[PDB]
Amino acid sequence: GIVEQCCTSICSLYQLENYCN
Amino acid sequence: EVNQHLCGSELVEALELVCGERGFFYEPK
Repeated sequence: GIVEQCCTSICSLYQLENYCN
Repeated sequence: EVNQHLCGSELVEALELVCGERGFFYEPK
């Protein structure tokens, strides 16, 4: 998900600003 | 060194910055 795909993987703000409007 | 990552709460803070206007999917409150 977005918490498991970023809590264990150094993701960027890409998937983060995808859940936002 | 020392990468950046979020896990419970800390994550809601990152999305609170991108959006910071209405809210995103993950909404603990």
